[PDB]
Amino acid sequence: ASMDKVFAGYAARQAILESTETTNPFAKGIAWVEGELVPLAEARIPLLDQGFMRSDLTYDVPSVWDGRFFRLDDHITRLEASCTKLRLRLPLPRDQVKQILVEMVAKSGIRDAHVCLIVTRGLKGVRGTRPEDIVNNLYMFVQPYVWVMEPDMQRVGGSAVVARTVRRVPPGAIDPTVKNLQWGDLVRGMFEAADRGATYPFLTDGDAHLTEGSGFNIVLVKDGVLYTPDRGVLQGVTRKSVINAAEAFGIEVRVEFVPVELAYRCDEIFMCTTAGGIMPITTLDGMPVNGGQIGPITKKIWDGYWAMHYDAAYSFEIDYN
Amino acid sequence: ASMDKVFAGYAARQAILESTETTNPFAKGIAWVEGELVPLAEARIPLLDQGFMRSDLTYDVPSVWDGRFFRLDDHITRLEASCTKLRLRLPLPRDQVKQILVEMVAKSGIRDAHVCLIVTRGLKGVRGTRPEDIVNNLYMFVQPYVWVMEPDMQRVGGSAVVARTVRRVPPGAIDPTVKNLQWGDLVRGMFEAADRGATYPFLTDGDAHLTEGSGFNIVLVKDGVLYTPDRGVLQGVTRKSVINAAEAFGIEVRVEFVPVELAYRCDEIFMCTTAGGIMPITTLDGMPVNGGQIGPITKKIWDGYWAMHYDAAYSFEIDYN
Ligand SMILES: Cc1ncc(COP(=O)(O)O)c(C=O)c1O
Ligand SMILES: Cc1ncc(COP(=O)(O)O)c(C=O)c1O
Repeated sequence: ASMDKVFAGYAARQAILESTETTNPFAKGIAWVEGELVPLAEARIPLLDQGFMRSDLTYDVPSVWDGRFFRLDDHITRLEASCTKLRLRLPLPRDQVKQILVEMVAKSGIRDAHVCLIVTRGLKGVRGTRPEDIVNNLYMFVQPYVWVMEPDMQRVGGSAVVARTVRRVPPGAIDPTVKNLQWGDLVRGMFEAADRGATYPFLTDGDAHLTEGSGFNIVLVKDGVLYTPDRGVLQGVTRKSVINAAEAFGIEVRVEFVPVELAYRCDEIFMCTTAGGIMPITTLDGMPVNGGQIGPITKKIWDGYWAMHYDAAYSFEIDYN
Repeated sequence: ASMDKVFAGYAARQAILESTETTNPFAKGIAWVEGELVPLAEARIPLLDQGFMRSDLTYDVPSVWDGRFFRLDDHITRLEASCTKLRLRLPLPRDQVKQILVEMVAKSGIRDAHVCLIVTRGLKGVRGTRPEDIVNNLYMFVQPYVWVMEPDMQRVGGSAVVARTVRRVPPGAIDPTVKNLQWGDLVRGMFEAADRGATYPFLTDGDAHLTEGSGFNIVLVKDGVLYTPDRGVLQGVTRKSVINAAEAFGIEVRVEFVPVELAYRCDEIFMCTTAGGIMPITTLDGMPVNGGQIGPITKKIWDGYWAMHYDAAYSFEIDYN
């Protein structure tokens, strides 16, 4: 049980960061706009950027934990794959982007962070001018680590519903493997969950199978096997990490079509995402999940995920001086 | 045939406007941000606005022609309806908003313009925040009139394809009656049309029926009757004007499910939108539409639409002094 150790470390680092605020203007976050570094709350973008006027963009969000970047290359590679699918190009060389990110994290002093990169079409749409001519825009920022499930809730588990008033945008309309900020269905899902007295929405494909939630992938546990949707979802880096850990532990993972009915007969449920890690679900549609306690396989995955944050194969330490 | 006089009047007013670009800092557009007026190219918004970070917003675009606002009340009413659907509230009273828009157009000096109003959730998302704490943001701007089809192309008609690599987002994922900037499918359709040697994409509902395109509604003409999709599309104010004109002329309009097959067997096709008006389509999937000339019913609708811009029931004159 690593929860106590992981969360006590975070609480201690948070107190040190809070002490810095009156002396460090970047302690609450730092942004890169047009090559200049500014405090996050002061960052501004042009109103006419097509990332605002058509959400014509992609983004990605690696993280820093205890001063160690977690799987940064995997996130940059995914960002480049998303850009390719949208006919965008990352505006700076990949090695230069990584040094800028490390430099931003060091200036902020933040040890537990989310690091967001956004690539937009730019100030003009393609139809007026030839594509090579158009100029894509890049925005980057570092912020204190964000929780889809707060630490004290991970100790108990959260409540979820299978959404009935909304379903996930299908891949032949918007490709969910392209990480994006067009959250119309996901925001509807969050309002529905609150209306029904629960915290998290699980969205279907509108054809009796599960996809993904408002900012996380979904994993079901049944008879010692993990199940998680293949089509219709982001290929999450936390999900990839869950697969690495399960394979090291000898637990089978099936990435395939997951019927909605399995969610009502399984042994454990958890969500996974970079903004929070491994997040247990213990009631679904108001009913306890197999008794309502956090399950043994969820616990083993939770411990294994956080151990990977100190493994040289998945992380590297930032020099803050 | 009013095309000659409508287009020649626009050309004359445009020549006057462009002559003033070095003396009038607002001749290329004016924006309202946090109560301050600025040139449109200088307008900036906070990077953390949820209208950018989640496209959590709705927008509406009323127009000014020849110094006359067209159907402004209808646009404001639609924007209020979209806000109610998204649980957003317009920040200022409607009468105040109309007064600001008139002041901005008068300051700009622009006779022909598109006026854009955007309402966003705000700096913070609802979760973890007081409902009182949440504060919706308002952005407004006036820009020179935008043409989805330029005047010279309207004289001959444009080229369209029925999209095969993308379909429209369905209403149970994102409600298309809520005017929005989540254009992922619409942008895919624009790239597909260009790849196929055409300009305009017509998107299906992914169930063998037509919806709308990348910024316009779709109207088919067959045996003296107009057909236009009911479900899955924005309820356009130009489409409403088309219906008014058809009824005055004794032409039947059916607002209903429109099978994809009718597009290959109809007598005329046109698109309609506030950014351009009535836009004929004379090539579809590389084939002439019924001989390839602009049809007679399209021509009557074209003339009737522009005549409404001088009818006091649908328009009012702006005081530029
Ligand atoms: C829609 C969606 N699905 C899944 C995820 C989880 O992806 P990752 O583990 O790479 O953060 C996210 C993360 O933000 C997300 O927004
Ligand atoms: C998606 C979409 N459909 C239809 C329309 C036409 O609506 P209106 O005639 O009200 O401008 C627009 C206009 O911008 C649009 O963006």
